[PDB]
Amino acid sequence: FLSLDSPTYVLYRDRAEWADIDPVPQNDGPSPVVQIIYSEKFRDVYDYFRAVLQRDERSERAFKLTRDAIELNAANYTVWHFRRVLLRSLQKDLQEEMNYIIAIIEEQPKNYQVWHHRRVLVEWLKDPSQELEFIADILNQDAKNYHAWQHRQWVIQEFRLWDNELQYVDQLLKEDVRNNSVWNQRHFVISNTTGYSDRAVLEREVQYTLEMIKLVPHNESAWNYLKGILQDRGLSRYPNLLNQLLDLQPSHSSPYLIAFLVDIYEDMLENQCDNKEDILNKALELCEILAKEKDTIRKEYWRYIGRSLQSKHSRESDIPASV
Amino acid sequence: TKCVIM
Amino acid sequence: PVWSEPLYSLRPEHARERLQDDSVETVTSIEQAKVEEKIQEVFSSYKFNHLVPRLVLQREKHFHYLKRGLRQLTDAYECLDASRPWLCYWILHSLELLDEPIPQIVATDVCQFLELCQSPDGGFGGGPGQYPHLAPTYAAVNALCIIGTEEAYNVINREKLLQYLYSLKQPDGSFLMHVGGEVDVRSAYCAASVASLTNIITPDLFEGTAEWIARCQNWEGGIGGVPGMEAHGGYTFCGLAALVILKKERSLNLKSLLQWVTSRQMRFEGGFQGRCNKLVDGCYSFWQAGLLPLLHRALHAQGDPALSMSHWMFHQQALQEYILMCCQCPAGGLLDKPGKSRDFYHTCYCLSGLSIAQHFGSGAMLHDVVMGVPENVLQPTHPVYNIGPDKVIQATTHFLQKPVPGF
Ligand SMILES: CC(C)=CCC/C(C)=C/CC/C(C)=C/CONC(=O)CP(=O)(O)O
Repeated sequence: FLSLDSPTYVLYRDRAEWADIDPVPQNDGPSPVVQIIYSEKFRDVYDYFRAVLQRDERSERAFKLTRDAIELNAANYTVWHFRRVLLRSLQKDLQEEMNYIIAIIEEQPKNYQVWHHRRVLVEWLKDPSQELEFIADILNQDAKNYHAWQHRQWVIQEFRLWDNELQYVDQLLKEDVRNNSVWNQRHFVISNTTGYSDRAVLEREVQYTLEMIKLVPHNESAWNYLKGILQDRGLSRYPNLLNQLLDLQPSHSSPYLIAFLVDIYEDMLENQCDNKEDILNKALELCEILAKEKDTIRKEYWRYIGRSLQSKHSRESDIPASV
Repeated sequence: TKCVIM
Repeated sequence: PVWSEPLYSLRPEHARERLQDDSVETVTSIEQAKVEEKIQEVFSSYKFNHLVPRLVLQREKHFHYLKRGLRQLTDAYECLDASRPWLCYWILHSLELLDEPIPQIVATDVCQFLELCQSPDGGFGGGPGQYPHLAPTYAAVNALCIIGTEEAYNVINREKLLQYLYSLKQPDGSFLMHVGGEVDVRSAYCAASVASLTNIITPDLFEGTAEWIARCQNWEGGIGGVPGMEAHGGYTFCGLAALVILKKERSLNLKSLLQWVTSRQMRFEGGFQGRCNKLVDGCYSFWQAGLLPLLHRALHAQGDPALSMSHWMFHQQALQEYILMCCQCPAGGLLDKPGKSRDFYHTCYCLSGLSIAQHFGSGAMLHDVVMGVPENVLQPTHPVYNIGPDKVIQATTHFLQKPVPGF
């Protein structure tokens, strides 16, 4: 009807159709704190909203009013709630509402309320048909939108819409292999579909991850994934890895590589491997290269690791105080 | 300005 | 020596900490690059102006900014209309860190005000007449606690508060953020923070909550908002903290967690990022780094013998440097990074992060690191509630005198 940004927009106090209602001022008390000096428009709308809310007036005009309050401060959850109430009470068309919210999200995608609202709508309608494509478009603007991703996960899950996600993941990683959100998504998909125990899958993933590392050795995301998918089963459990990592050292080194190595040695020493001491030293040597040169920002962590490894894996660790 | 945590 | 640079970020070697894109450009790298180049200017500003760098925390400036904001705000703070308690907290805490006294006129007003924000059903809304919501409720409490007067304490309707918390509890252990609201790890933390402080925790209140939280820890080692989501400092903090209160830290793979958080500190920038492969940000100085003290406490409880006795597991010097050099607004207040505008949220947390970075304390052992002028030192802050440790103790004590609602 009358957009909040419309040049002909008129204050509610100057609206005839609202003459019967007495605006409710914000009760800030006698001597306010964190008092916001609201603009005219703002104060006006909420003054009126306060009223309808108080009266619990479940009217069409109230419905239209909410759109406005939202437009003013889309973070106002109370307004959102009341709007949902009205949607139910007034038996409003939910698809029409979808259109609305998708527009709103498009403009303020970094807000909690908006998403939760769309969630609820989809729930009510039990229709996810629009979701994926929609979310894609948002992600096409901010490939790291946390809210969007979360929503997407919820959707795919509640509606078992797994079929095309990995494909999507692949596309995004192509566009920006450094996108951590995508890496999380990929792990999300796989975990809930095939799982990682399926050796053919596990293998495939690792190949791919290494292949990615090779292309961009400094992309911390791939490394984190790699570690992420093998650690629980045990890094030592995969012997070829170590050797294979050592091979990249020349033309593909990074503090990430070095770090990983320590993790491997760490796990190896955990599962009592061959050459107990030889490994240990290789590890400490690294903790040092990292702490002193290759990764000083994390010096305190590195010192701790080496200290921990020393604390439980030096030839003297299992030897009694008297010997 | 907005409040990014709620 | 003479040629020796006392500032970590200015040292010539430090330049090697610049991003190596491997000649592969993606949006992630470009953005990081822009930031690094901008930060570089900041670091080199002393060199190009031909002046010896002096790291000064503009207390006076910040105080003025805070002082005023606590009373009134421009039409710009409109979208923060549903989050006023946060403002009270962000500011009060910031002052507390700066060691500025709270006039009893102020105090009482804040109280009355927050009272106006208290719902008849328990909990606090983001403004008078708004429905109660966990975030404003957490804020309201922390705020009232920083005050600590009997008046402040008596504002809180503990019975209703508890009821409220229950009305939000979910079967899977989680909590809504408010009636008809959404769910994520923040709710858990808020519910806990307030429940513990006010002494209203019942036997079943947090039934399964810990496990729910546990499920949020992901493959990265960090914690997402809800099971399956990317790890993020804010959520990670919320999770750990909540668990620390629930004394269930053990439910997590503290190792991967540790490794995750420590990797969040930007090598070149010194400050922390919220999630792997994203940009640095002042607020995380607390969100992320605040975890270290938590972890330290937890690991230590496990008799971890390798734990340092003088530092947190992150480059304290480098964090402090970042904060001081790039997150201060000349006119007062703190910020995300250079090029971004100040705001109370960042002011609150940048400071908190800073305090954390200067203050090491594990039982009897205590060791500070105060970069720049010694006047820069702040009041210590509690790693769980992010309020003066004294206020915590004061609060709990007072509330323990009360009986858990219902008995
Ligand atoms: C006690 C509370 C309310 C803690 C929450 C703290 C935080 C920091 C929550 C973050 C929520 C979030 C991830 C919102 C999504 O938008 N945020 C970003 O994208 C910021 P960045 O780029 O740094 O990740």
